[PDB]
Amino acid sequence: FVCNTCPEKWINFQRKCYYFGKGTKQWVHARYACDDMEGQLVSIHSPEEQDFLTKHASHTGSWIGLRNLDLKGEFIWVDGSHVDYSNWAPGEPTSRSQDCVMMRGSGRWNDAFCDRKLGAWVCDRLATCTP
Amino acid sequence: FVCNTCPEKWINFQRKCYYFGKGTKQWVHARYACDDMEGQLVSIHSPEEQDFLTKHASHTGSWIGLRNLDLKGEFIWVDGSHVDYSNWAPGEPTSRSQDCVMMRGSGRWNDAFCDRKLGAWVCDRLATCTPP
Amino acid sequence: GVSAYLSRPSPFDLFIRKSPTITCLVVDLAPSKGTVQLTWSRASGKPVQHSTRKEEKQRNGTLTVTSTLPVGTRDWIEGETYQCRVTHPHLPRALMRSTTKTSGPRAAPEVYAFATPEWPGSRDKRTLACLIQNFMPEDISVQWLHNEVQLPDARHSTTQPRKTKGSGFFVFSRLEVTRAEWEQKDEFICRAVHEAASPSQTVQRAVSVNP
Amino acid sequence: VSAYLSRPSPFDLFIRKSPTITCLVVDPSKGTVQLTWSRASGKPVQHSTRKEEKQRNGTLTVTSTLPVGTRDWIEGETYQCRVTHPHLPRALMRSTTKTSGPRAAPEVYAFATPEWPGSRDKRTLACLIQNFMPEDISVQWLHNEVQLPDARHSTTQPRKTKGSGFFVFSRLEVTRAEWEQKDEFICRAVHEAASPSQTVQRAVSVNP
Ligand SMILES: *[C@@H]1O[C@H](CO)[C@@H](O[C@@H]2O[C@H](CO)[C@@H](O[C@@H]3O[C@H](CO[C@H]4O[C@H](CO)[C@@H](O)[C@H](O)[C@@H]4O)[C@@H](O)[C@H](O[C@H]4O[C@H](CO)[C@@H](O)[C@H](O)[C@@H]4O)[C@@H]3O)[C@H](O)[C@H]2NC(C)=O)[C@H](O)[C@H]1NC(C)=O
Ligand SMILES: *[C@@H]1O[C@H](CO)[C@@H](O[C@@H]2O[C@H](CO)[C@@H](O[C@@H]3O[C@H](CO[C@H]4O[C@H](CO)[C@@H](O)[C@H](O)[C@@H]4O)[C@@H](O)[C@H](O[C@H]4O[C@H](CO)[C@@H](O)[C@H](O)[C@@H]4O)[C@@H]3O)[C@H](O)[C@H]2NC(C)=O)[C@H](O)[C@H]1NC(C)=O
Repeated sequence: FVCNTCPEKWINFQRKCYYFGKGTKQWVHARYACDDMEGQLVSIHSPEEQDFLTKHASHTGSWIGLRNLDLKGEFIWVDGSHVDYSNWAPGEPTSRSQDCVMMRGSGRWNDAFCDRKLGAWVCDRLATCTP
Repeated sequence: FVCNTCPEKWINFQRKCYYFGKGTKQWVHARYACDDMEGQLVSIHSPEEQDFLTKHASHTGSWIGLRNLDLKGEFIWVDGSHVDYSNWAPGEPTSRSQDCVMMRGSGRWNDAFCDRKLGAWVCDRLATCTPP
Repeated sequence: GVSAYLSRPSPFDLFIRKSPTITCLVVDLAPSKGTVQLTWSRASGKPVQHSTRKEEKQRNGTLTVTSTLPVGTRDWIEGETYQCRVTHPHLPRALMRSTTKTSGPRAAPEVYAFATPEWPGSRDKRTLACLIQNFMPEDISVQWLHNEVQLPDARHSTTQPRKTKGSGFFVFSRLEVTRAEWEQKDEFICRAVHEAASPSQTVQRAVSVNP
Repeated sequence: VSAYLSRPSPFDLFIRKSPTITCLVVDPSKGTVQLTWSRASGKPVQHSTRKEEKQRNGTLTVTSTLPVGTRDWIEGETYQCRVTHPHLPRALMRSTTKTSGPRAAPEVYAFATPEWPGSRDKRTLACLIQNFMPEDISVQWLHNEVQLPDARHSTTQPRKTKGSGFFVFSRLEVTRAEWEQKDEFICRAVHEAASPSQTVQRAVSVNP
């Protein structure tokens, strides 16, 4: 069984498939948009996955699936898994507040306010297997 | 020298002159009305003075010149003089609001709120003397 | 005349109880026939959970109607905007109110509890005061405890959040206590639930009547 | 457009002996927002000071401060304020007079906060003034027997108690140089029913 089949307007990479959406949306509105497309906000756990995303991501700025429940204090992905691999920008994670994570055109991660309106977001779902 | 001459609509008694006004007015508005008539709110210092007032006062209720600066808490007349003679009603002076003084139809004094609207007030001024 | 107000959920209901609720209060100073009608909508366009409408006629002669809408814990914290449309038949314009999470800097609150001495004529009753200061944003939950169990909300009075000389906010809490209360247990806890409070959104201080 | 008419502070009424009532009108097109002053008596009024300032949010704020008589206010005189504007449809009227009802002396209690980590050279002083009626009260802070500026402290709005009285809280931040000079801070309260001479005060000390 091979996992490579992916839907229309989505791009394949490894055991996942990825969608790169365009339009003015907040972090929460991007999360709802991913659920509407039968997926969730992108979760990065390997440097190979990050490298693929940088090649297709918006040069302006994109939203990712990393956040904190505020009750926790530590960053936890939308799927539930903890942070094992971290590609933070110099000085990040910023403690200006004490928040959400966005991906720059360079591929580095930076802390941003949830109400901030970005023109890009990345959706992710598991790739369907072939007999 | 004799002090008995008094103006029109005013009544004479001893060395003073007295006016008995009719109309809806608060304690402060009665005080201003007294000044407008070249007098001041009534000041009682003798039982003879009180006896004359009861005979001419309104049966409903009238305003007098007794008050307190709030800073004192002590009752002092509008002219400035202290209380020597007291004709308070049973229980009065009350400490309900811990106020101003009004005269009943009976002649006795009772505490009342300043904003209370009464239909009567008493003005008083020194009677003009006549040549010897 | 008419006015509409839309509230945010209390940090106790948001962080501790894990069931947050937002209330839309509409004070109709000239009640009339028909009804007001309170529409609920999200900025996303997604459906809303069932709201509880509560209409009471006050002693002054005004109708007070409150619609308490339940919201998602993760949905509120993540920055979802909740809108409320109010449409009276005796009104030209439809009043719209919108509320969302206050996105800005964070500061942990500083709790200080105090006990008043015995005043002449007041022996069987004493007053307990609490100062909860330097915290941001303004949203805070102030609670009083006796025998490790919470005291009713009507028993105490908490001030509106006012800005401090620095950057934070300050709130005062007043709780009157009976002789039977301090004699059973001479300890009164003042709890404070806040967004930035650590650990687990709780900052509290104990106080005693004559220790 | 909204209009508000205030009462004088017990400090200006009882201590300073020069009370003043302010009419605040929060609007701003042709800002000829005239403020007429009149007594219920009809007697003339003393000269009012008009103060118009344009706020950062884009609204014009105009205040008219009218001086009133100490004996005239206490005795129950009603002071009226007529507000007129060209774009306004009907003239707004506001009236204020002395709150005539029961009296209660305030209960003053002062407190000092302990040292908080990161806050050594600065401490916070709190004071609770309770069980007084009517709601009008003047709260002041003193150091070295002389009064401190009003901007230095913050006093809460009068809220009702569980009984009959009212309560107010006062917050004052103090520097290290202040307590080291003299370790005594007085909390003065000026109220209608306060005895003797409208003054009720309590002293507090940073680490006594
Ligand atoms: C007839 O009598 C009734 C009372 O019986 C009066 O009704 C009150 O009216 C005022 C003003 O309209 C109401 O005050 C407002 O309350 C809002 C909500 O407060 C609480 O709401 C819930 C409690 O269920 C809590 O979750 C929440 O945390 C609050 O504790 C506030 O949001 C309002 O504030 C806004 O307006 C003020 C200015 O008015 C601004 O300064 C603020 O910044 C803010 O924008 C406001 O304080 C009050 O709640 C009403 N009482 C009741 C019981 O409903 C009538 O007004 C009165 N009629 C007349 C003619 O006087
Ligand atoms: C643009 O920004 C400005 C501020 O820069 C805002 O203006 C404020 O507006 C509010 C509401 O209109 C004003 O609040 C009112 O203040 C009155 C007076 O308070 C003090 O007045 C003098 C100080 O000079 C003192 O002598 C006095 O003791 C007070 O300390 C109050 O009387 C008002 O309260 C009335 O309503 C409440 C219910 O809401 C009742 O409980 C009261 O009994 C009373 O009837 C009120 O609180 C405030 O003063 C204004 N600020 C300034 C600096 O003028 C604008 O509103 C803002 N624009 C927008 C669109 O938000």
